[PDB]
Amino acid sequence: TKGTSSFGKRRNKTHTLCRRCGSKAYHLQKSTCGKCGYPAKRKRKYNWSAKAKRRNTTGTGRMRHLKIVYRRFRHGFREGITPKPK
Amino acid sequence: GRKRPVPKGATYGKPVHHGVNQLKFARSLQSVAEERAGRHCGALRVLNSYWVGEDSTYKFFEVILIDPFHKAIRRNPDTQWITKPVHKHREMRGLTSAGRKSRGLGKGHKFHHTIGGSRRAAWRRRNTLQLHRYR
Amino acid sequence: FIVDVKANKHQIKQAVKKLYDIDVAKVNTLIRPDGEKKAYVRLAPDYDALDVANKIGII
Amino acid sequence: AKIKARDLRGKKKEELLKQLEDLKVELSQLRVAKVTGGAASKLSKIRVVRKSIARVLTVINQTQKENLRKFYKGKKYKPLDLRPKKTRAMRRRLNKHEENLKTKKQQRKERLYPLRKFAVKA
Amino acid sequence: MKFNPFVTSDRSKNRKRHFNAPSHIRRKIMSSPLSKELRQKYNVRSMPIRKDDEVQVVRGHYKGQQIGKVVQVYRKKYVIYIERVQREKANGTTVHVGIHPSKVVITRLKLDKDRKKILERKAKSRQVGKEKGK
Amino acid sequence: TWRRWHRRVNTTQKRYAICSALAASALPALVMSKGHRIEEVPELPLVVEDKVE
Amino acid sequence: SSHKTFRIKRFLAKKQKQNRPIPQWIRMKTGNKIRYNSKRRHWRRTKLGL
Amino acid sequence: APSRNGMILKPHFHKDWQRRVATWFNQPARKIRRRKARQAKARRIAPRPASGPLRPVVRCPTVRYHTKVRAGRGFSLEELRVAGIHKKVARTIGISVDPRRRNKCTESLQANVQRLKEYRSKLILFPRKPSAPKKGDSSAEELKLATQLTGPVMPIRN
RNA sequence: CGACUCUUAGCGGUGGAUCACUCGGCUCGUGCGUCGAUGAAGAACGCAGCUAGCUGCGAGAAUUAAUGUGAAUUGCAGGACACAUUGAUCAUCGACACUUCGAACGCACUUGCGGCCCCGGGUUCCUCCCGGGGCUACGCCUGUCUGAGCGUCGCU
RNA sequence: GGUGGAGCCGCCGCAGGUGCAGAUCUUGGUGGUAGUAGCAAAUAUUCAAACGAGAACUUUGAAGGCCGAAGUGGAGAAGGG
RNA sequence: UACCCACCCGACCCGUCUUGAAACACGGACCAAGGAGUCUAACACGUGCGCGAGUCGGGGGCUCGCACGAAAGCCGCCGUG
RNA sequence: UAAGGCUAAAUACCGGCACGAGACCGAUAGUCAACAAGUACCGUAAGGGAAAGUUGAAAAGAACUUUGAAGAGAGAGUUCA
RNA sequence: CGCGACCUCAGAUCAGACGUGGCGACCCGCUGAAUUUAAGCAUAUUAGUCAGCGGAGGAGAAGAAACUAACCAGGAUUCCCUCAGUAACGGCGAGUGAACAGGGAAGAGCCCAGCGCCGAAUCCCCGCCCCGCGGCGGGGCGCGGGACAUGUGGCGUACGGAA
Ligand SMILES: [Mg+2]
Ligand SMILES: [Mg+2]
Ligand SMILES: [Mg+2]
Ligand SMILES: [Mg+2]
Ligand SMILES: [Mg+2]
Ligand SMILES: [Mg+2]
Ligand SMILES: [Mg+2]
Ligand SMILES: [Mg+2]
Ligand SMILES: [Mg+2]
Ligand SMILES: [Mg+2]
Ligand SMILES: [Mg+2]
Ligand SMILES: [Mg+2]
Ligand SMILES: [Mg+2]
Ligand SMILES: [Mg+2]
Ligand SMILES: [Mg+2]
Ligand SMILES: [Mg+2]
Ligand SMILES: [Mg+2]
Ligand SMILES: [Mg+2]
Ligand SMILES: [Mg+2]
Ligand SMILES: [Mg+2]
Ligand SMILES: [Mg+2]
Ligand SMILES: [Mg+2]
Ligand SMILES: [Mg+2]
Ligand SMILES: [Mg+2]
Ligand SMILES: [Mg+2]
Ligand SMILES: [Mg+2]
Ligand SMILES: [Mg+2]
Ligand SMILES: [Mg+2]
Ligand SMILES: [Mg+2]
Ligand SMILES: [Mg+2]
Repeated sequence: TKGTSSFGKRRNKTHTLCRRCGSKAYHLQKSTCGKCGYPAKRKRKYNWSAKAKRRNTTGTGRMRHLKIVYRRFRHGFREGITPKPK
Repeated sequence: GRKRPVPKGATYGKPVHHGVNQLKFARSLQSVAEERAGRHCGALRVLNSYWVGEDSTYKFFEVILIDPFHKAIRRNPDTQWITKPVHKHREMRGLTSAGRKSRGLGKGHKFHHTIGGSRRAAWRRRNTLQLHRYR
Repeated sequence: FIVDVKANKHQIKQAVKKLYDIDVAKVNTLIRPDGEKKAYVRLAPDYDALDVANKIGII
Repeated sequence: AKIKARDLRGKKKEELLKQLEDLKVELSQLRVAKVTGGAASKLSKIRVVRKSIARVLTVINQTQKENLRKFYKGKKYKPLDLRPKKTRAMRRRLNKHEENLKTKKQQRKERLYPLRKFAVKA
Repeated sequence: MKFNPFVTSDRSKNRKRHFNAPSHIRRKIMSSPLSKELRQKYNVRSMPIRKDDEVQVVRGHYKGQQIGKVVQVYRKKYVIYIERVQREKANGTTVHVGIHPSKVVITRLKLDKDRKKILERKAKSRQVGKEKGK
Repeated sequence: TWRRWHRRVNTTQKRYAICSALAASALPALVMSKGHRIEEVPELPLVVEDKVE
Repeated sequence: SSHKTFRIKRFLAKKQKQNRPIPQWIRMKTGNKIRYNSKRRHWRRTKLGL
Repeated sequence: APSRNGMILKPHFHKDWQRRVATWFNQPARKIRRRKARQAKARRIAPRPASGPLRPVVRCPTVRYHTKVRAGRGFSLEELRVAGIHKKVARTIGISVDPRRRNKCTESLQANVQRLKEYRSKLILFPRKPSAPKKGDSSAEELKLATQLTGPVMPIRN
């Protein structure tokens, strides 16, 4: 009865949604995520499976601070100046 | 000393690799002190350290730290070389007086490993084929 | 009313009042399955809904 | 009839807020019209109005901030918004006195022993 | 031969820089030549085509001498939409047919403040190259 | 990537490779027999004035 | 569940709106490759991200 | 498994050559990266021996090598008080100062002194300012040259 | 010629090889070497007139002002405008903006609980109460204020 | 010969990830089996009308039946959404 | 020569391991497509070409935005080995 | 000449931005990914993780008659096809 | 049964700074196997490698000898060639296994502490003005603070330096 008859009483949840990752891996009991690991200040990235690294690195997201950095550099990082008007 | 941090004896694998009690840290204790003081005051940048006192169970290392961002240091030259972002935690890389002794550099017929930049960048050079273009 | 989802009742009340120069007996909010907050607003008895519908343009 | 940034730029702050609040109202009604059929004519405007709210609100925060960075211009101790946002490394680069400073010992050497110019063999 | 590295020459890379070029650029691309009369009068070889410019088809099924006026410009399909240039569909509903600028000749430019200054500045560049070669 | 792509010749080998190429840049037999359409050409080691530079 | 949180409610709200077909007019866009949605869910088969 | 006459061979590929192989398809672009330095440096320091400062005659060490001679690091100190050149001045005058050489013999001392004496004589000290006073060599010996010395200054031939 | 069957052929499908293309890879070079508490990287949710997805953006949300550019935009609508006009669109971007998590910062993560400052209504500080704005996370440096100590003294 | 619709080959050289029947080889497809196994747990359906292009299968009525209040009855949790 | 058919003689199903396979050994329904001695270093002999008590090759230099060029040319380098 | 300390340059660069090229692969190859690709889907989770390019030149993408409940057809029409 | 210096040490939502995550090829500390290899095998090797962990930048480390040498001597670092797959290590076996000289790329050197000299010659933070303000800085003027005598500035640092 460890199959079908037990693929049966599966009501109650271990994992839920992480507020840092986004993934469905909050351990409710341990209150550590185990995709990023939450209370742990630092992300659990991991040199370890390079596959799971290249699923969430600088690049994959939006880069909404970042993508306009490299803009600003290209052209030279100036500020508080506006092009000559008409 | 240092103690192989493994569940019981259980240094799995071959009987060379098969120890735990009697074995020593690579670095010195002074450099650990520098480590941990520079690691408290992450703002501050570690310089270097004396000895103050010892016991059978500890050693008391007193450590010199600096604010890179006292104007009393940005503005005076000589001192304004810590400010620069290269030197961010000198003690974690092993650039301190004490911290460098572990790396085992010098000139001469003993500082032969570490005859590139450093211990590692010796062999990076030696365990490579220079496979030229043009053979 | 559909309402901005961070709205409280005393915000929805001092909204609906401010605008359709109305006055409000009580507000009563839910969140539609869709995330849109509804809020159905009872207007004081002196004062009619079926008129203030045609003012705000609905009907 | 576009509420251009021409005609706002040089106007009083309180006047803009009325014209904003004119548009805000007007937008709210265009949402109603959307639900109550309305007309294609109205269902375009809803974009023009939205954006015209920007055309306005821009000018408000523009002209505020232009103004606001004119008090503390000159004052030393000024707020973060206005402090110059290059890059963290870059705002912790040395000052531009604090590298072209030289120790007086060194100046004394730069004076007594500067580098000549010279070609040779002639 | 090309030379300047800092330019491409790659079967693919400028095949790409085609049906990904923005409407900004497509103007320059969507240019057609001027007829001998204008090419004489004005000292300009070819112009960017514009909505209401009069045009003669030169190649294509229905080439001719009929000067039709341009109607609109798919800069998306990246192709122009002219006047009696049209076909009858199954229902009678006439639909215009696409033609390039490149397969068409301008017979009357629709002039303007902004378009004149180009005609000046192209003709000034032409003559500066001939005066420089001189 | 570390296939031995490029190769090797002795200077002398590849100097007297040029000899043999140049010596046969005369001899209309060999030059024609590359389909080098030399029939109305006046002479074969074809020298020209230095106006041409 | 009938006792939801908000965070869970905000999910399903989103997910719910993500099921609707494709507007027919899309299929007339100049350069399509799109004919049917192809990320559709059904409660019974494929069981949410939960 | 050897078979019938070869060498032994301890080829050392039991480690991991594979990961850390440097191929050299930089070589020629590097050649050029370099070119542009040699090039640029010269155009920057316009009148100044392109090769670098003057550097001393010097004997190779170990017993086999004896009979050879070199550009050494820099001229000694003992060497200079003799030529009458101040060590901190020398460094500005394109004269290379090692200050770390034990001078043992009068042979290689005067040999190497003559190079400084030689240098002085064929050196056009280009004056601090245009309207400048003593020791800078005259506007004739000044017009004549813009000449970078291509190749090693006063090259040391055995 | 009875039907089935096999072979071959004449054609109908099924399948999707082959070929032919190719806005993608791969490899190799060159230039530069781009983060953050002023608040990153990462996630959540939302935003189009008709829009699910990708992509783009952020309640000022299929963008903001400006400068070139210089007539489109478009699947369909709808539009202003006066195309003698920052004047459609696009690129650039430098002008302003930055929903929610997050090193995520008042405390916790339920989405609740607060503290302390201001400004509306309420009051007429009367306190709530209702409305609005600013702070409040840990470490540590220089400085300041307030202190503690049968530590070392001094004067009483 | 037909169809196909855009590119191709001969010699002299040079260069390969180079020639399949096999590896319970890899992927995709397709047969025979074969119109074969099979659509068997709870005793149960029948008539009439409606609706409908089309009705054993829907609906309404009528009739026969079952669950049979420790239920196939009426409400909830977690889960489901 | 090939298609069908007809006859007369011959005739076991390939692959493989195997002293011995048609095997009452194993793989193998059929078809498409993919698919297995590759590169590098080091030797060694055999051979081809250059020069020859030398001969080289780099790594360096001098000659390019390369279109061809990341080529070719040249260097008391040329021998520091 | 230690027990104090700094530093350009050559030097390294499968991450980034930005480019240039090839004896390359050419959609079961080439990166997992030519496209809604780290997408769909699976696992509680670490993680696992696909398939799928091509009308024509132009939608000119069958108007209209007709059979057919409708799916489908026959004419017709479009097309160099 | 006080008040006052200092020393140590607290508290401040104090004034002003700053630290923390990520990225992570290259870069630096450490840590650290086993497959594997030896026809086993534990010695050895894989290999100070992967994971783990820590740390940096436009490059990283190192660097101005407690070096090299045995010459008739050279002369910071790193890098490429070369030494050279050599000196040695090893159930001297599998493997391992560097260096010194030369040539070449590049090539720059310098700073502290102490000994002493010099009315702390110093340094920090306020207030008022003069210029400067989209990398917060000069100029002046203030019995406006404070560190510093347990020691702040100049010369000086060994190649000599001071006098
Ligand atoms: Mg000094
Ligand atoms: Mg189910
Ligand atoms: Mg040189
Ligand atoms: Mg396929
Ligand atoms: Mg195919
Ligand atoms: Mg006391
Ligand atoms: Mg090939
Ligand atoms: Mg095949
Ligand atoms: Mg019963
Ligand atoms: Mg019920
Ligand atoms: Mg056997
Ligand atoms: Mg048998
Ligand atoms: Mg078997
Ligand atoms: Mg030292
Ligand atoms: Mg250092
Ligand atoms: Mg450094
Ligand atoms: Mg395919
Ligand atoms: Mg593929
Ligand atoms: Mg096909
Ligand atoms: Mg195909
Ligand atoms: Mg055809
Ligand atoms: Mg960090
Ligand atoms: Mg074995
Ligand atoms: Mg073994
Ligand atoms: Mg074993
Ligand atoms: Mg071992
Ligand atoms: Mg080892
Ligand atoms: Mg080893
Ligand atoms: Mg590792
Ligand atoms: Mg050395």
